Amino acid sequence: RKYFVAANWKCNGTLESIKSLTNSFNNLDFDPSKLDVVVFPVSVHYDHTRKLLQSKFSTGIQNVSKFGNGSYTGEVSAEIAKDLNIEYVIIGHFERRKYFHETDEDVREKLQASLKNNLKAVVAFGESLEQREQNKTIEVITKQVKAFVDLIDNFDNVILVYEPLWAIGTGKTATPEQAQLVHKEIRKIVKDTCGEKQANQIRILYGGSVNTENCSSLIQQEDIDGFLVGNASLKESFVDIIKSAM
Amino acid sequence: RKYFVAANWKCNGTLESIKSLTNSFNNLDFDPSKLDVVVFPVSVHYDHTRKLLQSKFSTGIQNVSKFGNGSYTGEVSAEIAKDLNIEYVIIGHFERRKYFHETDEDVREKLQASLKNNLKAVVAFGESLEQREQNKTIEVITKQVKAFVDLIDNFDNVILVYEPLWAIGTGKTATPEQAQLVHKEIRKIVKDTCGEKQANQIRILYGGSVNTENCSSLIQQEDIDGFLVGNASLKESFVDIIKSAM
Repeated sequence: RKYFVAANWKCNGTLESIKSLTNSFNNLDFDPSKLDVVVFPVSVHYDHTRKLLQSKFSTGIQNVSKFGNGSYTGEVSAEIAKDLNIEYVIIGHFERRKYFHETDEDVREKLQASLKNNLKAVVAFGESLEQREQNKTIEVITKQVKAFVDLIDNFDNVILVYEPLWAIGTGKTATPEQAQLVHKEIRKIVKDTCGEKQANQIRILYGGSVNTENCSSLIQQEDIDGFLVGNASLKESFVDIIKSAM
Repeated sequence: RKYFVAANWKCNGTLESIKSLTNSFNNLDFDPSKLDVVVFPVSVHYDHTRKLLQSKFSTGIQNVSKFGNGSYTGEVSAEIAKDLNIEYVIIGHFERRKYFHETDEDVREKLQASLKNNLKAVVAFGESLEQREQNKTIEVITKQVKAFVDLIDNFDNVILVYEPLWAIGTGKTATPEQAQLVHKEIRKIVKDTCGEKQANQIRILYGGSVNTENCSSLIQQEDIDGFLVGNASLKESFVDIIKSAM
C-alpha cells in the first residue's frame, strides 16, 4: 500500500510562520503518486496554506460537523468543505474526544457526512492508561473501530490512526514493536468486518509522538503505513519524516 | 450609543452565493464611523468574505477557542484571530450551548482569551420557555451575565445579545416591548455590577427572529441597540435591516 504522512498543525501558526514553513516544505522533491503527504492547517489558515503549498501536497481540515448546512453556529459542514474542494478531514482526534466530549456516535455521523460529500477521512481512536492497565486495549479499540468501520465504501479514501493515549502525557513510551502489534489487530478487525482484500488495502497510521529519530523504526513495521504527526510537523525538519516514507 | 447590526450566517454558503450576496451588501452606502455593521461567515469562508466585502463592513468568526495556541485539534485561538485581523467573535450562542455543551464557564474563558488578544466580543445569553413560565427570566439572565461581566474593561468592545429561547421554535412570539423590558433589566444588571457610565456605554442587541417587517419596531425601543440576525441575513434584503438602524 501507498505510504501516508500527515501534518496535524493543531492550534498553531501565523501568516508569517506558515509562509516560511511551506517554503521549506516545497523544497522537498517527492512524487505524490508514490506517497501521500497531507497538511492539516487551522480552518482560517486553509486558503493561505493551500495557495502557498505546491500541488504535490494534499490539504485538509482538523474537524468537520456531524450536521449538514443550517442553523449550527460555529460549524463547518462536509458540503461546505466539498464546495471548497477540501480533500481531507480529521475525525475523532483524542483532543476533541477529551475537551469537547466527542463520542463514538459523533465519529460515526461525521464519517457518514464526509463520505456522502466525497471527502477523504482520517479517523482516530485509542485507549487510555487506565484501560490498558485493566487489560482492555483490544476491547476498547474493537468498540471504537466498529463504531464507524462498516460505513467505509472505499479503502483508499478512509485512513485509520492509532493514538496510544496511555503513552501521551503519562511518562510512558510506546515502542515500535508495541505499535506494530496494535496495528496488526486493527487490520484484523477490518478483515472480520469489511473483508480480507479491504483490510490489506486500508492504511493504518501511528498517531503517537513521532519525530525525525523514531519515524523510520515505526514506518518499517509491516502494519504501520505512516503517521499523523503533531509538534514535529511544525518544524522545517518535518521533510526528514517524509523522507522515511520515500 | 453607536448602533450595531450583525449578520450571523451560521453554517451556510458557497463561494458563488457569497460573491453574489457581498456584491448586494456593498451597494449600501453607510457611514462606518456612525454605524457598526458586522458579518460573521463560516471560518473557511472568512478570507473569501473579507476580500469581497468593502471595509465599511466589519468581519468576525462564529466561535473562538477557550484555549490558547497549542495541542487543541480543531480549535481557533484568539491569538490566531488577532494575527489575521479578525475583528469580532461570537460567544455563547444558544446553538453552541445546546448542541456542543458549552457552559457559562466556557463563555468566561472564551471572553478572557478574546479580550487579552484585543478582540471585540459579541456575547449571547437568554432563558428557555420553561424558565420563563416559572418566572425565572431575571434569575437566569443575572447568572448568565455575571458569569463573565466582571472581565469587561472596555465597554465599547463587548456587545451583549439577548436570545429569547422561549420564543425560538416554541410557537411563541416575543413582542418588541417584551424584548425592551428584558434589555432594560440587562442594563440595570450591568449598572449594578460595573457602573452607570459603563451601562450607558454598552450595546445590547436583540437576538431572536429579526426580519424586514419587525426590525424598525425593535430598534425604536430605548434599550435595544441593534440585532444579531439569523436567516434574514442570508438574503439581499438584509440591507433593509441595516437601513432601519440608519
